[PDB]
Amino acid sequence: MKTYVPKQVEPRWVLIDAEGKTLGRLATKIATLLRGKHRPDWTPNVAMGDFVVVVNADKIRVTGKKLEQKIYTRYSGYPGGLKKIPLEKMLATHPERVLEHAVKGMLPKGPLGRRLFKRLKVYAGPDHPHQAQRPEKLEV
Amino acid sequence: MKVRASVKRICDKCKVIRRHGRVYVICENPKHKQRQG
Amino acid sequence: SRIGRLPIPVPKGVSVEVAPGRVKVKGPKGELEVPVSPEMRVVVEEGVVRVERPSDERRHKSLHGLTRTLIANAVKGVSEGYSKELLIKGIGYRARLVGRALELTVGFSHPVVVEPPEGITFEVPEPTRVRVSGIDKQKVGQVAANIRAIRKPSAYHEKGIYYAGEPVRLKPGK
Amino acid sequence: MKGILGVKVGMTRIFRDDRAVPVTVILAGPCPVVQRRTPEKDGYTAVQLGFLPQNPKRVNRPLKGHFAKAGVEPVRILREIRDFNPEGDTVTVEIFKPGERVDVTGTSKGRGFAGVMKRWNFAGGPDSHGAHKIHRHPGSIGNRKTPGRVYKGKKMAGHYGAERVTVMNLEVVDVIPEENLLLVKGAVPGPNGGLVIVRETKKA
RNA sequence: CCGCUGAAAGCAUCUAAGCGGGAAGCCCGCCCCAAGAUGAGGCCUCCCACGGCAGCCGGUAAGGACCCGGGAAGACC
RNA sequence: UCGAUGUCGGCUCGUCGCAUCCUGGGGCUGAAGAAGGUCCCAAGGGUUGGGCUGUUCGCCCAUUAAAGCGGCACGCGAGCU
Ligand SMILES: [Mg+2]
Ligand SMILES: [Mg+2]
Ligand SMILES: [Mg+2]
Ligand SMILES: [Mg+2]
Ligand SMILES: [Mg+2]
Ligand SMILES: [Mg+2]
Ligand SMILES: [Mg+2]
Ligand SMILES: [Mg+2]
Ligand SMILES: [Mg+2]
Ligand SMILES: [Mg+2]
Ligand SMILES: [Mg+2]
Ligand SMILES: [Mg+2]
Ligand SMILES: [Mg+2]
Ligand SMILES: [Mg+2]
Ligand SMILES: [Mg+2]
Ligand SMILES: [Mg+2]
Ligand SMILES: [Mg+2]
Ligand SMILES: [Mg+2]
Ligand SMILES: [Mg+2]
Ligand SMILES: [Mg+2]
Ligand SMILES: [Mg+2]
Ligand SMILES: [Mg+2]
Ligand SMILES: [Mg+2]
Ligand SMILES: [Mg+2]
Ligand SMILES: [Mg+2]
Ligand SMILES: [Mg+2]
Ligand SMILES: [Mg+2]
Ligand SMILES: [Mg+2]
Ligand SMILES: [Mg+2]
Ligand SMILES: [Mg+2]
Ligand SMILES: [Mg+2]
Ligand SMILES: [Mg+2]
Ligand SMILES: [Mg+2]
Ligand SMILES: [Mg+2]
Ligand SMILES: [Mg+2]
Ligand SMILES: [Mg+2]
Ligand SMILES: [Mg+2]
Ligand SMILES: [Mg+2]
Ligand SMILES: [Mg+2]
Ligand SMILES: [Mg+2]
Ligand SMILES: [Mg+2]
Ligand SMILES: [Mg+2]
Ligand SMILES: [Mg+2]
Ligand SMILES: [Mg+2]
Ligand SMILES: [Mg+2]
Ligand SMILES: [Mg+2]
Ligand SMILES: [Mg+2]
Ligand SMILES: [Mg+2]
Ligand SMILES: [Mg+2]
Ligand SMILES: [Mg+2]
Ligand SMILES: [Mg+2]
Ligand SMILES: [Mg+2]
Ligand SMILES: [Mg+2]
Ligand SMILES: [Mg+2]
Ligand SMILES: [Mg+2]
Ligand SMILES: [Mg+2]
Ligand SMILES: [Mg+2]
Ligand SMILES: [Mg+2]
Ligand SMILES: [Mg+2]
Ligand SMILES: [Mg+2]
Ligand SMILES: [Mg+2]
Ligand SMILES: [Mg+2]
Ligand SMILES: [Mg+2]
Ligand SMILES: [Zn+2]
Repeated sequence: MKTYVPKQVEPRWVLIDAEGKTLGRLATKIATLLRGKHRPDWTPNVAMGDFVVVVNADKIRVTGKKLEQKIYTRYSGYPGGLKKIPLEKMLATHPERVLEHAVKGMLPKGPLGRRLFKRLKVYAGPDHPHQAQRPEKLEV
Repeated sequence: MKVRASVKRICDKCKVIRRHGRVYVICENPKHKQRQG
Repeated sequence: SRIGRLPIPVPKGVSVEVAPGRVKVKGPKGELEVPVSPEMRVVVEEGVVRVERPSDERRHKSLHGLTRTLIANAVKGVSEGYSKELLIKGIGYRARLVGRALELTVGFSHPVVVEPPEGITFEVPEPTRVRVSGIDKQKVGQVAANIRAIRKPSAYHEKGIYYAGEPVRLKPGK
Repeated sequence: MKGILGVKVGMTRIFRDDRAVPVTVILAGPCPVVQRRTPEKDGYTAVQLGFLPQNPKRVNRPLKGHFAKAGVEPVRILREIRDFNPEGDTVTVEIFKPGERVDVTGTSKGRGFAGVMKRWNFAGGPDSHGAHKIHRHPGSIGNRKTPGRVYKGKKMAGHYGAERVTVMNLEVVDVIPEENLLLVKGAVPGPNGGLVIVRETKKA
């Protein structure tokens, strides 16, 4: 007898509020959903996971002096192009990217996990234009 | 301000402080004033 | 040997109504609002206000005397209101009242005009003395400190801006 | 943030108070507003200006159409003047008084694939004492094995010129309404008869 | 670095709650590029609902490309 | 690494470190003032031209806001000498 392989499955849409929630300890549930490792039919080489619609992403909470001491960084390719960006300002500029960048790193590397991040959609504020999907809100 | 690894009290008037994770030493004699660095 | 326990003699007729995280005060001179730690408790008694900490942990001992003194200060403010006199020392150094603002003539290449923020009201009984007055303390306290910074006291001369009752400790030249 | 599209005729000099003032002349006006950008509709404020009437035989349907919704005659060129809202249907140099200041934009002359002593002002090698075929060469482009690579943004020979250049704080010397001519003291990029924008200055 | 208010620690303390001042340096602003930004964005106008049997073949539309006369554009492109 | 990794100095071209030469912001000063001395913050930009010598370096002339020290195989010979 062989192992079960699930035919194409209509994905499910989830809605997760992040207000008050702790950063890194939220992105661990998302990525899990994305991976689909909450499904009895999990399969490693397919996008058999939820889509995750995160909201109020500007209200994520964090422990300690991280707003002042967590340094998001970029390298502009050229010399001296090391951009050091504190957490405080990423929010006061592009907040939906504090969570994104967090989950992003919790998703595998290569193509698959690179198109699972696509299934992640994190918006700042209490609303999302994905109403036409009727997302199944979750509590975690 | 003095800056050194040997912050100590120089007179009866000096006072040892911890401020912002740092150890200063204030006094009415501005000389004795120290920081630990 | 303790402040957070010392009661706060609310003098009639000044009001005090508690609200989680804060306390609001009304007086003959103006309202005030004291943001306060939730962990504490503000207790209302007849013509008296106290504050109880829930434990003897260091972090509760600290915020305790703190909170008592804030509220206490906020009461004297809305009732007596605070003030501070500034002393001007310097031959050509003046200080006259411009309608409501304050210009200081203290030797710079120009007069230093300072606009009074809210709550604060400048006054000048003498072109040498200045009295900053308000209901808040860390504001009357600040502004004055700012004005003194324009032309601080010197180390070699009674010449500059001095807090009232501020020592005139000077050094020798030559 | 007033601005106007225009072409470059040339540059001479004039006299102003016993003093010679180099000037470059520009045929700025007249530019008709062919569309107004908005925050609700387009999400931002500007004004699409037209300049130089064009022969309708060379103008095609979508363009001909767009020129219609604005009740605007055809034209040769279309550029925007961001954060600018003229009260009327037509813009002219009259929006500039003498003695003002402006920032000028022009597609600089094109020097083609120019060398390094010409694009990046290098000094090349000597012309003697043993120079072996390097009189106009750059030199060394890196180190050795560490980093063992060449930098990005490095300076090398390449196309130089014929690129957008914005000159700033020029002086409105005079404006000739009669002809739509703006006189500006200084150098304006690009060849004569080339296109230029004349936007209010952002300096102080 | 300099402070305001201020406990712990009845005084004192720029800090432990909180609020200020302060570098040619960090962020934005200025100039230039840039939606291959595959997160491939937005706006204006134009075209259309063609025949035969999310594919194919054939003829058009709005358009473009080749060809040519050339250009302070350019090695060819 | 010797079935080869060419080794000093210069020219050209940079770029980084900061134990900072300059410009900036501070404390102390036996800081009156001007000008100095000594620690602290700061690497954005700048840091000249010459005479001797192969020279790096150093000395010297004239200046300067100043004429900083160092890493990149004592940066850089399929780039030159
Ligand atoms: Mg779960
Ligand atoms: Mg697991
Ligand atoms: Mg998935
Ligand atoms: Mg946390
Ligand atoms: Mg954003
Ligand atoms: Mg000692
Ligand atoms: Mg002693
Ligand atoms: Mg003291
Ligand atoms: Mg009462
Ligand atoms: Mg009780
Ligand atoms: Mg012209
Ligand atoms: Mg142009
Ligand atoms: Mg050319
Ligand atoms: Mg050049
Ligand atoms: Mg040259
Ligand atoms: Mg040369
Ligand atoms: Mg030579
Ligand atoms: Mg030469
Ligand atoms: Mg030879
Ligand atoms: Mg030769
Ligand atoms: Mg070369
Ligand atoms: Mg080589
Ligand atoms: Mg490498
Ligand atoms: Mg080009
Ligand atoms: Mg004239
Ligand atoms: Mg003090
Ligand atoms: Mg105090
Ligand atoms: Mg604090
Ligand atoms: Mg501040
Ligand atoms: Mg501040
Ligand atoms: Mg101050
Ligand atoms: Mg500030
Ligand atoms: Mg400057
Ligand atoms: Mg562009
Ligand atoms: Mg596109
Ligand atoms: Mg990306
Ligand atoms: Mg598009
Ligand atoms: Mg040709
Ligand atoms: Mg070998
Ligand atoms: Mg060998
Ligand atoms: Mg070999
Ligand atoms: Mg070999
Ligand atoms: Mg240092
Ligand atoms: Mg300095
Ligand atoms: Mg200095
Ligand atoms: Mg002296
Ligand atoms: Mg002296
Ligand atoms: Mg001095
Ligand atoms: Mg000093
Ligand atoms: Mg620097
Ligand atoms: Mg330098
Ligand atoms: Mg020399
Ligand atoms: Mg000689
Ligand atoms: Mg020697
Ligand atoms: Mg000698
Ligand atoms: Mg001199
Ligand atoms: Mg000096
Ligand atoms: Mg060696
Ligand atoms: Mg050696
Ligand atoms: Mg070598
Ligand atoms: Mg070499
Ligand atoms: Mg050679
Ligand atoms: Mg050599
Ligand atoms: Zn002392």
